[PDB]
Amino acid sequence: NLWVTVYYGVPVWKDAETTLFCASDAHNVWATHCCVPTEIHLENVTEEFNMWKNNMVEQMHTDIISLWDQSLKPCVKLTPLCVTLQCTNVTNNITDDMRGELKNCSFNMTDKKQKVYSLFYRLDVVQIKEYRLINCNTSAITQACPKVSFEPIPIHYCAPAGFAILKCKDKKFNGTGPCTNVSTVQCTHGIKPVVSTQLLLNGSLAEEEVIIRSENITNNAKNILVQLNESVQINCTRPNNNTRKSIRIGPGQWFYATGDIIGDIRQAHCNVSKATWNETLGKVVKQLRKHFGNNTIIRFANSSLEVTTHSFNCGGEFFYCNTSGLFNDSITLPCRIKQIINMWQRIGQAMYAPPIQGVIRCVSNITGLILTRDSTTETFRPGGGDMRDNWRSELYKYKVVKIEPLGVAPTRCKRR
Amino acid sequence: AENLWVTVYYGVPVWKDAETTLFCASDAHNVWATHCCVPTDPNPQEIHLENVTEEFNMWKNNMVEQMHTDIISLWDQSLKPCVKLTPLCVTLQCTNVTNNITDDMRGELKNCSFNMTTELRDKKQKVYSLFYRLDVVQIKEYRLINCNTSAITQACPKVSFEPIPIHYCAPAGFAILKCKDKKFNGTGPCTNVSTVQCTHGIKPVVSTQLLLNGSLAEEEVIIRSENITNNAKNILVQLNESVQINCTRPNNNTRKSIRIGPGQWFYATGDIIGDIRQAHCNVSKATWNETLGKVVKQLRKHFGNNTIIRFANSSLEVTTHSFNCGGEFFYCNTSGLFNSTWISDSITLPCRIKQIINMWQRIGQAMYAPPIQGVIRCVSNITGLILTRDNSTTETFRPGGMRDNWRSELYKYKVVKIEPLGVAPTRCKRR
Amino acid sequence: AENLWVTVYYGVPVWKDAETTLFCASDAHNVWATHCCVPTPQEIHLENVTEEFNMWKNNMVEQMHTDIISLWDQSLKPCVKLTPLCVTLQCTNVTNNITDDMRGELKNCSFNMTTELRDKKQKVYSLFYRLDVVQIKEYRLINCNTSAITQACPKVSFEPIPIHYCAPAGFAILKCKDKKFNGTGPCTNVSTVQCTHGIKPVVSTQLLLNGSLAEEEVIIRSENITNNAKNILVQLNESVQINCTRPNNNTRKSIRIGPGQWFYATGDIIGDIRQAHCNVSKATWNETLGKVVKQLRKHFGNNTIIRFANSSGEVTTHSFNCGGEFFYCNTSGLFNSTWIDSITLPCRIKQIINMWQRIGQAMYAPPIQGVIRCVSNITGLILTRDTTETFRPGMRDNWRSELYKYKVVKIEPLGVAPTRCKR
Amino acid sequence: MGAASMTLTVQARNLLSGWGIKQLQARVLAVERYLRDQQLLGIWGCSGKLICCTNVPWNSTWSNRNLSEIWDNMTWLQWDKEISNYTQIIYGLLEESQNQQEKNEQDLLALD
Amino acid sequence: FLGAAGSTMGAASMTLTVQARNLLSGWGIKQLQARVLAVERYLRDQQLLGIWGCSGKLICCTNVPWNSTWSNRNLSEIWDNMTWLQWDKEISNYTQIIYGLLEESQNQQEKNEQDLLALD
Amino acid sequence: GAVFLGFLGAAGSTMGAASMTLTVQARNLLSGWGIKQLQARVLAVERYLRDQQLLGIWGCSGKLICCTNVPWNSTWSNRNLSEIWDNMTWLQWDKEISNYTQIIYGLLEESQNQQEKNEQDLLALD
Ligand SMILES: *[C@@H]1O[C@H](CO)[C@@H](O[C@@H]2O[C@H](CO)[C@@H](O[C@@H]3O[C@H](CO)[C@@H](O)[C@H](O)[C@@H]3O)[C@H](O)[C@H]2NC(C)=O)[C@H](O)[C@H]1NC(C)=O
Ligand SMILES: *[C@@H]1O[C@H](CO)[C@@H](O[C@@H]2O[C@H](CO)[C@@H](O[C@@H]3O[C@H](CO)[C@@H](O)[C@H](O)[C@@H]3O)[C@H](O)[C@H]2NC(C)=O)[C@H](O)[C@H]1NC(C)=O
Ligand SMILES: *[C@@H]1O[C@H](CO)[C@@H](O[C@@H]2O[C@H](CO)[C@@H](O[C@@H]3O[C@H](CO)[C@@H](O)[C@H](O)[C@@H]3O)[C@H](O)[C@H]2NC(C)=O)[C@H](O)[C@H]1NC(C)=O
Ligand SMILES: *[C@@H]1O[C@H](CO)[C@@H](O)[C@H](O)[C@H]1NC(C)=O
Ligand SMILES: *[C@@H]1O[C@H](CO)[C@@H](O)[C@H](O)[C@H]1NC(C)=O
Ligand SMILES: *[C@@H]1O[C@H](CO)[C@@H](O)[C@H](O)[C@H]1NC(C)=O
Ligand SMILES: *[C@@H]1O[C@H](CO)[C@@H](O)[C@H](O)[C@H]1NC(C)=O
Ligand SMILES: *[C@@H]1O[C@H](CO)[C@@H](O)[C@H](O)[C@H]1NC(C)=O
Ligand SMILES: *[C@@H]1O[C@H](CO)[C@@H](O)[C@H](O)[C@H]1NC(C)=O
Ligand SMILES: *[C@@H]1O[C@H](CO)[C@@H](O)[C@H](O)[C@H]1NC(C)=O
Ligand SMILES: *[C@@H]1O[C@H](CO)[C@@H](O)[C@H](O)[C@H]1NC(C)=O
Ligand SMILES: *[C@@H]1O[C@H](CO)[C@@H](O)[C@H](O)[C@H]1NC(C)=O
Ligand SMILES: *[C@@H]1O[C@H](CO)[C@@H](O)[C@H](O)[C@H]1NC(C)=O
Ligand SMILES: *[C@@H]1O[C@H](CO)[C@@H](O)[C@H](O)[C@H]1NC(C)=O
Ligand SMILES: *[C@@H]1O[C@H](CO)[C@@H](O)[C@H](O)[C@H]1NC(C)=O
Ligand SMILES: *[C@@H]1O[C@H](CO)[C@@H](O)[C@H](O)[C@H]1NC(C)=O
Ligand SMILES: *[C@@H]1O[C@H](CO)[C@@H](O)[C@H](O)[C@H]1NC(C)=O
Ligand SMILES: *[C@@H]1O[C@H](CO)[C@@H](O)[C@H](O)[C@H]1NC(C)=O
Ligand SMILES: *[C@@H]1O[C@H](CO)[C@@H](O)[C@H](O)[C@H]1NC(C)=O
Ligand SMILES: *[C@@H]1O[C@H](CO)[C@@H](O)[C@H](O)[C@H]1NC(C)=O
Ligand SMILES: *[C@@H]1O[C@H](CO)[C@@H](O)[C@H](O)[C@H]1NC(C)=O
Ligand SMILES: *[C@@H]1O[C@H](CO)[C@@H](O)[C@H](O)[C@H]1NC(C)=O
Ligand SMILES: *[C@@H]1O[C@H](CO)[C@@H](O)[C@H](O)[C@H]1NC(C)=O
Ligand SMILES: *[C@@H]1O[C@H](CO)[C@@H](O)[C@H](O)[C@H]1NC(C)=O
Repeated sequence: NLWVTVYYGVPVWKDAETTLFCASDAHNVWATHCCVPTEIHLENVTEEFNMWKNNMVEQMHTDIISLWDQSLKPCVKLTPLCVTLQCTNVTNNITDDMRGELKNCSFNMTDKKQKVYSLFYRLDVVQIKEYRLINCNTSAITQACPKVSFEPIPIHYCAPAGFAILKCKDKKFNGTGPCTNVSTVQCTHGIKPVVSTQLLLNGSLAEEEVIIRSENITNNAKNILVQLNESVQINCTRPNNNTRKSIRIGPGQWFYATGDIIGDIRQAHCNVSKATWNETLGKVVKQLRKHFGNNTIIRFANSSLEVTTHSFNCGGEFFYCNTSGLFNDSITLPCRIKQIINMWQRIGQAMYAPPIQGVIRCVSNITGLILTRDSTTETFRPGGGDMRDNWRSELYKYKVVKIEPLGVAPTRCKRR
Repeated sequence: AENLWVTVYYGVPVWKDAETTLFCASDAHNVWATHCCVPTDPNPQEIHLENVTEEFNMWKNNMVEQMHTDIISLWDQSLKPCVKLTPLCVTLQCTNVTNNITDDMRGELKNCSFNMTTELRDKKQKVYSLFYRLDVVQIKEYRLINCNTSAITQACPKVSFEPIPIHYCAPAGFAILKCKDKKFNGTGPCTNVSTVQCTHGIKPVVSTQLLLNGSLAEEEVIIRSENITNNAKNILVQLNESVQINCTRPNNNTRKSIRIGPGQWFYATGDIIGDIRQAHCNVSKATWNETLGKVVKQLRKHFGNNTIIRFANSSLEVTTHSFNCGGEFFYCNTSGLFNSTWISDSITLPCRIKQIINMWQRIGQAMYAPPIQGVIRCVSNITGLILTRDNSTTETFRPGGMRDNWRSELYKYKVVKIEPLGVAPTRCKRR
Repeated sequence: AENLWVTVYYGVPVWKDAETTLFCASDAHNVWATHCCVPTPQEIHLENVTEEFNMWKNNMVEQMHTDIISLWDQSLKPCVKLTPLCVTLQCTNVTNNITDDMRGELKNCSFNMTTELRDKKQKVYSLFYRLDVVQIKEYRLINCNTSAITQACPKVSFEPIPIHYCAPAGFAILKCKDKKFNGTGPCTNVSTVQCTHGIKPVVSTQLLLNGSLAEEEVIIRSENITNNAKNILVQLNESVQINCTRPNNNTRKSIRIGPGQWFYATGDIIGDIRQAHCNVSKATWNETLGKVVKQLRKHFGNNTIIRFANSSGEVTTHSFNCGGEFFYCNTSGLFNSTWIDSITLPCRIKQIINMWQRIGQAMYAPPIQGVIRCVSNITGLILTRDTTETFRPGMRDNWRSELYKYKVVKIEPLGVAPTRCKR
Repeated sequence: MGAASMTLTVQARNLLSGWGIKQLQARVLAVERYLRDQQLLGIWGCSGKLICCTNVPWNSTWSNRNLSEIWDNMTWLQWDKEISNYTQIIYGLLEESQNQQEKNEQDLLALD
Repeated sequence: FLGAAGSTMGAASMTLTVQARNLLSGWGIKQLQARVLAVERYLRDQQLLGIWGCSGKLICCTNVPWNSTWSNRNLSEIWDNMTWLQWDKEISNYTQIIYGLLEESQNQQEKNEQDLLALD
Repeated sequence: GAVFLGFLGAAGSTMGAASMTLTVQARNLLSGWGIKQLQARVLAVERYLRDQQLLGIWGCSGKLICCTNVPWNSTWSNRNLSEIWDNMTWLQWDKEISNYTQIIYGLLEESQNQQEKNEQDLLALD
């Protein structure tokens, strides 16, 4: 009675993991990488999403690390820096705690043996007045090329032909389960690859309420990602006007040293308005209690270097800050500046970040938090590390599927 | 059947000989384990070609050449991101190790001291280590055998060089024809041919003179050579029974880890916990004697039933039996295995150890094999021999032999290219 | 007029100008032979096709330029780095029967070099040209501290074997067969080819050696004839044969400098020491300029006095390589007088070569063993300009002079047209 | 599934559109997947068609739902899941039928 | 090969096959990319023909009419004293209008054929 | 591994039987550091497409078996159908007439060009 009819162009898909490519709108590592320049509602589609099993996250993690190594690889290696270093403290017009924060060091570089001097931050140098540069003894330290910019630009991930990205439009999607408002895109919204710990900067805000997401809200071994529906503005400054000192290393090889500070020396810091923070934290707890129980009063606590302090790259210089006081007109967080950076969670090669001349100021939006758990009232602390959570906070609404446009069904016809 | 027309057929089961690129596949930290990234079943299915006779030739088999290239390339790749020992290219001060040493070994081990770099470029350290005699030469100052030729790279201690079976698989559009003839001499027509996607799984075992852990003949001893009357060619002998051989390095060694730079480590021989005894290998007498007699019988088949067959020794890497046991390199004597004339409980082979290894007859590269702790023992299956030949009715054969190790496993395979289009006459024409 | 329908045709002979990557091929230890492994002569005339050809806007040249720089840089990657040679040299004059024209030309320099095995040094010496070192008897190498110097591997040949550029599938190379075509514009004698048929990648300044000849007339080409900011490329219709020599029987002194590395020094010179000059026939040169001027006048006037002048203040000389050695010949004896048996030119030699226009990434050219001669053809000139007018002698242009006739186009086989059929 | 199939071209077209090795892998794969589907249609006698009838009967074993319901208040996603264990079977049957049909056509064409 | 490029359409339309077979036959990454690109370009054109009722044809006639606003010429004017190069320039525009029309016609034609087949 | 079954099973069989296993051979085409593998994959595609293009040029697109309008020449082979079919294997056939394949392919293309034109002229009202 019925016969097999073959149909091509059938609108059917399956979960899949593939390689996505980068695109952008218009020296910056992502600008030289993302050479590709750069929605449809599905009326009755109910798809299952799971942000913690999403391989798009892994793709960013891998691509970002590879891009960084690719960019830092062809730069001068600071071989002659692993020498006995001699140091004394900086005592010139220092505002009280930066006492003991800055050191004045000298060494013999490759007759040669040229004696040079430079300034270092305390966190960069370890004693054996005899010192060594931190971690140069366990791994090579290379200098980042000063012409390379790591400023985050929006990155769009785009599907290869034959694949599509499904997006969840549910205003309150909590990271897992079915979503009844599904649309298809070819490219994701732009995501800025901002790297930070504890507080997530310059992301996308929730549209209606605070959304608290985790793999298991009752498992204290997992991080809780909190997406705010309003941003909090944070203003971070490095108040000291420093200069840079160019030191010849070899045959066209140059080292960039921190030079002397011009004018007075003042402590680095970040500040947030009190009212904004107070209401923001209030929004979080109102909703946090929906998972933990009522009859509770607001209470937080501070952290247990990159995990216990806030970390971000400020104006191109690595900047760390003390978040205590946010979790316990404006609040000021003291901050520290560090060179010799072990990125992510590696304990291998470190990068030397050259200094930036002049006073550095940056203003950014706090869009979310990473919290962990310590009746027993509220006992939450800032958490962080790994940096995959930083992308889960943006990619949670996207899924990649494979299109397989060929199938069969019974029909009334017969081939003659 | 007149006024016949051309008809074109696509998917015609024909092929032509061809060379191509093969894939690395395997079953289910190691050089080949991370290369064969394509899973495949052991014992892959075969499609028998019921009425096909095909011409095979073990020599001029490009599969062998491709394997040779792949093994070398992988070796070099896995060795590349490792610690260079250039800082070790210094003058050594050495004395003899004679604390608890048995005889036939005095002079084999030396206690050498030197001035090595440290984490800082302005610091130096005095360190010492033990070395084997074969790798240390006179300028009591000594030099390593390297520096005079090339640089040496330390093998990464974290990666295994142990062989695992690897399978070679055809790319789409190609097929591998396997010869199932029980007994063919490597060339000529084969009347039992099957098609496979992948080879049976070859362990890339590297050795000289004696072929270890290969595939045995299912019946009789098979002797194969490109040209049997040409003394310039080698003879590959495939046995139908394994001869079991026990190889060992009985000394209990320690490893002294020396930091030489910023995350750069050198692994030195430290010291010996027990006494010092010679490395060796053991072959059963009855098995060897009978095994050799089987070879002799098959040689008479080609050289005369009234002739005399002699086994003599070889004329370091191609003179001794080289192998890698437990991850350490051995150079064992074969004298006594080839010590007989054939007319009408066990043997012990003394072994020497080198730590500095060059491979595949290359001079410009060298590898430092870090020592391994403990005591080494392995047992291998001798599956075949590489033999050579010197008016006279008496003929002398000797151990010998690079690619022979793989040619002896790939003899059953040929790669062909599928040619799916063809035409033929028939009675069908277009309207 | 009525009842017409769209039909489509596939395999339609149309094309568009296009930029693609061409591949190299060659005819049978050479640097290009290793790269251009593909072996390789079809030509199809297009009877009624007129096409626009160009120069200076032609990307085939840019591809060739890039390939050459790349091949050289790649070739030197695995070769010995002469890093431990920024030492003070103790240099005295070489006085062994040195002729009058080169009394200060050679130095005898001794120094402390690192040996293999790290612990020892050796005292070695080598000869240098006066253009290789800097006096501060206290001498240092020129520019070894702005860049490490890489020694070229002595086994690699840089002989300019003809290179064939061939189109990739979907593309074709069109050729202009107009014998008098003045570089750019429409050409009415056009043919399609698969490959360029072999261009010798000869590197030189002022004079273009071993290139193509014009068949009937000397052709003068420039992007802008009227400007003074463009080079004039002159293609001769007859070659001028030029001899070159380096008559000094130097030997190669091999110095081990490390654990498997060798440096090749200039050793003692056997015999008397003389210049390394080049020879051009007088009549050929005098006639060659007369031919150029007669054609040059077409743009300047027949009552205009034309004068040839010497070099303006590597480029003020004629640079070329011969026998593997680098020559810097004085062309002041050429390009003289006004228009309205042989000449011998002196040449200098250098071992540290900054190729093309770069500051660092310098190369050390090991000396060749023995004595050489080379005979080359002058096939074209590069000239520039400052009542009456003057002309003076003056890298992409070396290839624009060979690839002016080629264009790459992309084939687009699908067309649409009206007719009277449907279903 | 009727409305869903009003056009089979918008999703059929542009499936061939637009270190660095991974970009090549993405491109090579897109081509291979495209060709594999075209290869299968060719061997089933559906080259150049989006919708084609065949000579393979539909088995109640595969599905026992009527044409109504299957083709109306349902979509392709659950349809594909319901018969996902029979695709190998159906494809094999289509291959055998096409081969026999071409032989039969060759003989009829030769006879007249 | 392209010898017919200067010939007029209708003459230059003969032996289209010579220009078709030569589209596929006659560090190293650039050459690998070149091979991939040639394949992709080939397939993009074949898919475009394939989605129309032009699969496997060199000359394909279909049901899309000229509206006489595109060519603006009669057939004597088009198929004589005119090369394919000139024609491509004359109607370089409107290209995608035609392609869209060819697709719509083909989808409608296929649907109609399947119902006629079934309803018999 | 379901697809790789019967592949070349008919290779030693006569042409008469082997002609019925064309699908089996066809379905095993395509299908199936990392620096040589893309060349292997690209080549498989290129070879596949060259065969498909050629069938398209000859007007045999979409078929495993296509009849042409070209007569067979006794000079290529003077055998009768009963000696070629139901007797020879395809390999034996391929070892013969291998000198005339280019001739046949060339003339098949010419025939199709005539047919493409004739259809355009006869599809017209006439
Ligand atoms: C969050 O987003 C804001 C706004 O896009 C980021 O602020 C911007 O940061 C860049 C990099 O430091 C500033 O660029 C620099 O500006 C100075 C101006 O004197 C110029 O001399 C430098 O060459 C460079 O172009 C940019 O001006 C600044 N934008 C604003 C409005 O102040 C912020 O950095 C982001 N936060 C994080 C953690 O990524
Ligand atoms: C020929 O094949 C035999 C096996 O049939 C190989 O002998 C085996 O080699 C492996 C790999 O080195 C040995 O494994 C080791 O065992 C120790 C514990 O005893 C463990 O600590 C090591 O990490 C490793 O897993 C295995 O014990 C050994 N078998 C015997 C009987 O000794 C032989 O090596 C092959 N021949 C050649 C030349 O490769
Ligand atoms: C213009 O073309 C001529 C040849 O027509 C070039 O001269 C030739 O250059 C090659 C390579 O330098 C010389 O070959 C070498 O000869 C020595 C002899 O001992 C041998 O040892 C080398 O292995 C190699 O074979 C060739 O002899 C020489 N020909 C002549 C007549 O001298 C000339 O260099 C080209 N001009 C330019 C600027 O490229
Ligand atoms: C620098 O300050 C530290 C305390 O911060 C002290 O221990 C050290 O001795 C001081 N060094 C000098 C040279 O004054
Ligand atoms: C440089 O070397 C000299 C060697 O005598 C030493 O006295 C001096 O302290 C060194 N200087 C530094 C800053 O390391
Ligand atoms: C999202 O889902 C809710 C479910 O109640 C629905 O009311 C809303 O209209 C949907 N919005 C969109 C954009 O589909
Ligand atoms: C969630 O966490 C609680 C913590 O006690 C554990 O008992 C429960 O099994 C977890 N559930 C899942 C699905 O992981
Ligand atoms: C807050 O930060 C700003 C920098 O934008 C600084 O000028 C201001 O003084 C800080 N607030 C206080 C109380 O110091
Ligand atoms: C940050 O700076 C802006 C002006 O750029 C100012 O309006 C805002 O109040 C500052 N925020 C804080 C926390 O001081
Ligand atoms: C958290 O606050 C307590 C307050 O006494 C302090 O002692 C502790 O060091 C702080 N921890 C961190 C990581 O800032
Ligand atoms: C939080 O820190 C501030 C710092 O000034 C302190 O005054 C306040 O009492 C602390 N609150 C709690 C709950 O610990
Ligand atoms: C090996 O071949 C000989 C031939 O004489 C036979 O006697 C012996 O049994 C065979 N051994 C095996 C394991 O088949
Ligand atoms: C080889 O070792 C095994 C270990 O079980 C032993 O049984 C066998 O007898 C040994 N053979 C020789 C020749 O030592
Ligand atoms: C070891 O081999 C050499 C030849 O290389 C031979 O002279 C010597 O006698 C052998 N050792 C024994 C125990 O025979
Ligand atoms: C080489 O070194 C010695 C000291 O070891 C010194 O006396 C001699 O002058 C040096 N010679 C040169 C050419 O540098
Ligand atoms: C670099 O070398 C030149 C000689 O070529 C010398 O005059 C100059 O002083 C040197 N400069 C440095 C920084 O060593
Ligand atoms: C150079 O060419 C431009 C056109 O590209 C022309 O306008 C200009 O006048 C030319 N220069 C001279 C000196 O004529
Ligand atoms: C140039 O001519 C002179 C004439 O005496 C001759 O000695 C010299 O060798 C010639 N040089 C060349 C390069 O031919
Ligand atoms: C150049 O060398 C050739 C060698 O045959 C010679 O005949 C010719 O006369 C020389 N030319 C000059 C100007 O010396
Ligand atoms: C060329 O020869 C003519 C002969 O009359 C002479 O007048 C003219 O000055 C010469 N020019 C050059 C450049 O030698
Ligand atoms: C070239 O020769 C002329 C002849 O007068 C001379 O004046 C000039 O200085 C020479 N060139 C160089 C670089 O010495
Ligand atoms: C396919 O077979 C599995 C066997 O476990 C069964 O669970 C599944 O439901 C079957 N699917 C269909 C569509 O029948
Ligand atoms: C070129 O045009 C002329 C015009 O008379 C014509 O005779 C000739 O056949 C044309 N050639 C081609 C290749 O079409
Ligand atoms: C093999 O040859 C015999 C000869 O009688 C034939 O009957 C048989 O069918 C052939 N085998 C195959 C698979 O066709």
